[PDB]
This record gives sequence, structure tokens and C-alpha cells, in this order.
Amino acid sequence: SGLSQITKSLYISNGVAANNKLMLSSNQITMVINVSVEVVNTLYEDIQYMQVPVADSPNSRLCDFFDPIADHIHSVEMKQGRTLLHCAAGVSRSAALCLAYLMKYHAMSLLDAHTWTKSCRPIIRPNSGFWEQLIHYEFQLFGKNTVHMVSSPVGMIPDIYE
Repeated sequence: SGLSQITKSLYISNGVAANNKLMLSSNQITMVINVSVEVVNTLYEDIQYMQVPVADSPNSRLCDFFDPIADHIHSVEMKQGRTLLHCAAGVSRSAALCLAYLMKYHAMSLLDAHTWTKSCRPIIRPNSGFWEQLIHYEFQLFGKNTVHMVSSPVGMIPDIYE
């Protein structure tokens, strides 16, 4: 239950780490973005909190928060702060917002944003609906895609998953 650092000012974690006061202060976290409906945050002093109430479902419109949250992460960085994006497990919901942010502010293709994030936090795995949303957002940002949904015995998956 630790913090996976993604950039100089962005981290991803599960719900346990997100309420670990020492871990937040030691990593100089100033902004906590809870991407879940169900996780409750303990509100520590001098840390700002907010919540994006989405369930980890392929139907959840996380996409409506791609741009607004990406800009929020960027503003925190501009103000010399650091942001922790977390959900319940730090696997699907927070990971998807992180990918959107990397594409918008680090000029990375969806594929490169995923390779990078996966290297920082091995267990990330957005659900298939979030992948479709990320692919649509990638197309919006670059007019081209580097990840594509394909059929499989388990249903639609990003080609990245084979």
C-alpha cells in the first residue's frame, strides 16, 4: 500500500495509502483526487481533497472528467504542489485519469502513456469501457490512435492485452 510516482508531481495509489498521513506528507502530497464513489478520505491538515464519484464500470462516464481533472493536475504542478490520484485499488479508475493526463500534458500517445504508467505501477488495468473512452480521447487529442479495441474470448480488450 504505497504511492506509485508517475511524474514529478503526480502519484497513483490504492485507498489504504491515500489515508496514510505519513506517506502523504513524506511524498509532499498537497492534492488528493479520489476517483471513486465508495472510498472515504480522512481529511488531513494542509492537504486539499476532492472526489470524482464513478464506479469501476465500463458504463461509467469517467471521460467527462478527462479534461477537467487533467487541467487540475497541471494547475497543482504549476503551483509547486503534488497530486495523488487514487481509487479503491489504484488499478482501473485512477489509472485511466492518469493516462488521460499524460496524453494531454506530456505529449504521449495512449500507448506510450500506458507503457510508462504500467512501468511505474505494474498492476494498473483500466476496464474495457475506460479503454474505449481513452481511445476516443486520444483521437480527439491527436487525430490518430495507437491503441485499438479488439475481440477476444473474454470480450473487447485493447490490443495491448493481446
